[PDB]
Amino acid sequence: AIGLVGKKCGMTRVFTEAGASIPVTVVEISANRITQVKNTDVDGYQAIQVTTGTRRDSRVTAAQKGHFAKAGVAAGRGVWEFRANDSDLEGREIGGEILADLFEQGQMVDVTGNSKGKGFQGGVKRHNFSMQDATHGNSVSHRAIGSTGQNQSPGKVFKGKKMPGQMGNKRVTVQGLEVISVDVEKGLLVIKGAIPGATGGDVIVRPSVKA
Amino acid sequence: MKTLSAKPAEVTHDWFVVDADGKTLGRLATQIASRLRGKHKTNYTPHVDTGDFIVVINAEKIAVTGKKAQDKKYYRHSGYPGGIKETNFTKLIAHKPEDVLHKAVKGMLPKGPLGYAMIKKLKLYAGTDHPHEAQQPKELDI
Amino acid sequence: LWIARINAGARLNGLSYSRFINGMKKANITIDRRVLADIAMHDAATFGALVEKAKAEL
Amino acid sequence: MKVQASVKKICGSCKVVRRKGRVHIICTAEPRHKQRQG
Amino acid sequence: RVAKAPVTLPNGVSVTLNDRQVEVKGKNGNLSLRLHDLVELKQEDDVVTLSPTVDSKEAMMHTGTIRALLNNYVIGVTEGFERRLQLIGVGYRAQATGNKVTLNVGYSHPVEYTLPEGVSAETPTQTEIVLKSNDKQQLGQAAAKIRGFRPPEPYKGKGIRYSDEHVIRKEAKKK
RNA sequence: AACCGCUGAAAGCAUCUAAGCGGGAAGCCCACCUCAAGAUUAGAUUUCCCUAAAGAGCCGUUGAAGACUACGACGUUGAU
RNA sequence: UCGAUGUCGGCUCAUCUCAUCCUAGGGCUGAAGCAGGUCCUAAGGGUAUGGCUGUUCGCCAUUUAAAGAGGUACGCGAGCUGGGUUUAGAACGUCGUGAGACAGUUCGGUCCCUAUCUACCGUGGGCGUUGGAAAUUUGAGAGGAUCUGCUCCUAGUACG
RNA sequence: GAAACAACCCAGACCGCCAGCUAAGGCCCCAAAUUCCUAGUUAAGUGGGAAACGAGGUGGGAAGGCAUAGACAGCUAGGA
Repeated sequence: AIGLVGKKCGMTRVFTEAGASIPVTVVEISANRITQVKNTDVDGYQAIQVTTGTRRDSRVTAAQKGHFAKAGVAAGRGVWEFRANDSDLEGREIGGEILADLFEQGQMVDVTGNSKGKGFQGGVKRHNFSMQDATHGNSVSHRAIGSTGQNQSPGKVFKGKKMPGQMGNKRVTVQGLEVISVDVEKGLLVIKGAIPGATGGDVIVRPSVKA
Repeated sequence: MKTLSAKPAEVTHDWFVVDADGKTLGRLATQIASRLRGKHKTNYTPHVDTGDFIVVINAEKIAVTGKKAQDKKYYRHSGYPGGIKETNFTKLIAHKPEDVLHKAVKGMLPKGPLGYAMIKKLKLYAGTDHPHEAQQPKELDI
Repeated sequence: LWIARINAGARLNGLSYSRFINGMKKANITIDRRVLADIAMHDAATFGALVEKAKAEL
Repeated sequence: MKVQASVKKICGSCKVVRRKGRVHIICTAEPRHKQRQG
Repeated sequence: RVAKAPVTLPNGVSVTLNDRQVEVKGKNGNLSLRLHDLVELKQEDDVVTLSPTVDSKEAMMHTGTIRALLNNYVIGVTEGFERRLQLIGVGYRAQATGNKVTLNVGYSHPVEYTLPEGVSAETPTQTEIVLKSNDKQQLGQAAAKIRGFRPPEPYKGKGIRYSDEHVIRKEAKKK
């Protein structure tokens, strides 16, 4: 149930010999150093804590510097934790190594990332609200919300009403994506799909939960 | 001569254990509610908490009579339209055993800042053990 | 307030308030509930002796 | 079955049985005689 | 009437009551039933006479079922029970291999059924299942569960049916 | 749930039910995704620091982050 | 309620009920199969586009698994519209001597408000969380989502 | 007092009291006062909405018909 953290490198295509174009995305997979192994006895639950990337020393706090030093690993750009089980905590020891070898070609994986942020967005784009008449006497409410409720009964707006607000820039998971190719010497992970976020953003890849 | 209050600095709360194994839910909740309010004390004043700390063990073993285990319904509204939920006494006792007795007692107390303070002294646990041996609570069959 | 204080005091040693007031009435004891609640809350020995006089009367 | 406010035995091979506080009619002779009060 | 009738114990069988838990032992096996808390069980010379605690309609109604269930255990351990199933159909056939019986009635897949622990099935021919068990309850459920895969049809009689079960027959294409 | 049971008495029979044992729906509770300890019951683990420390902020260069914020990166030991 | 609670319809955006339209599970059937008919359970989702008319509706065309019945100030004009109704102009028919009138018709005819509180959608600041700090997190709970066609095969088999 | 409730029930406020008795209504907790006593009924949370009509729920009361010249039910045989 454990995965790895990567960085979105952009999209491309993979051509099959039969003459099909596969829309793929490239995920750079640096070393995932294991910074802590949490178990049911010390933490109440089993998980693996990993780090990847690098940070300069001036940008690493003393508390983090000691957290990494106990593991014996270099400070990464972030710290991510994967919920595991007894079978997953087999060869995973403190300061260990997690490469792209975790995945094999043809395996369905779950990729999570932060979506591109659109900022404040109206109901038309945020919630697929129908636009109102561009002509036919329509006043200054072309992309307006329309009605937001009923009359005196209930005399309020219900909670969860679809309205303008912040769009994107949220955690989003795409399921059922195939691993097109794995290359570990160069830290490659080619995956079929779209992978929420922009180029350069951190993405987490885990084995698919649907199965 | 005047009728004096309890002077919170001068009041002390005593610790007791109630083993809620097989006792009727409401017949016990009234007893706990009175003790949390401090109605058994001669210096009881309704604006000072003169109650006691009650530790309840075996909160999952509390009993209801009749057909109430399958028919007592616990509704709650989440705050969203159509957000009304329901659960049974037996389904709630199997998911949150302390919540059955905590909920009976809460409705039997005053509903206000002092009421919130005196339910904070009800330390109820599902099982035969409680983490309050430091307070040395005395056994109380109530 | 007095009745609740008296009820707690009587129940500490013996009977309830409803049986306490009946006992005081049968013993021709005129002590008001104001004074009784002050005895209960401030001198438990006297209230213990006072309950006994009501308890022997019923 | 027929689920109605009046359930009564029809032919003579019908039984009045109550299960779960509810009155049924069961017939070993005619399956369309099956009734339930409700 | 049922409750007052004593249960006669044959030579092989023996009944022991240990903490409100009747244990019936004999030649076929060991059966046990929970004695209701409103019924007392007393023993005499090779007979079991069980009576209610208090003389009430509810206690006389629960001692009638303990008498009946225990009498089934006595006979069910003395010589056991046996239920017969019949398959009617052009291709309806069943085969019993151990505790698992497979039957091919009309589906796009043979259905596999595993017998409850305590019931055994043997099929002499391919369209007739014979079930044997100690307790009548587990035998009856095993037969009801096999028969529920394809209950008998009212137009041709096809489907698993009990032996000596009256199957209602309806006429197709009437006017 | 409706519905169908097994064994079974009240009620010598019968009976899904009274004791006991089953099957059974896109419905309920989980399971999936997102948020979530202001869950004031404010939880847990790993480190770091305490004669202004550990850090955080201001400021600056800024960003597929963004109304302002917040969030992310960097500030010469540097590709912001 | 007349020191003012804006009328019908449309648009936009909904929320709930179940007396269920589809899908799901069943009993009976004058249930062979395929299709149905009734009644029980079931509200999780889903539940068209047009021509006509101001229309809601209704008729019709073509679909669809289905084109549900309702409540919500006959939901929703400080969200939009303004076709009808219902001002002032004008005309026809009709009534009136007439000024005029018509749940008769016809052509035409100003829709204001920068949001304080509640509510809701987002996004912050403060303080608290038994010294402080950097991170990682458990999950009491909350929300989202929940639809369905067709083809092949079983098998032209069961049934007829 | 009737949850809240001009018109219902109890009762007619001169003022003050940290005195007592009661009315209607009440006495497990919110919330003052009985987890009071005696004999029963209900198993429906009826109590704490709703009828014709239906049912083998359960308790009680006046009578009856049949019965060890074997009554009711079951099973066997006949039912011409």
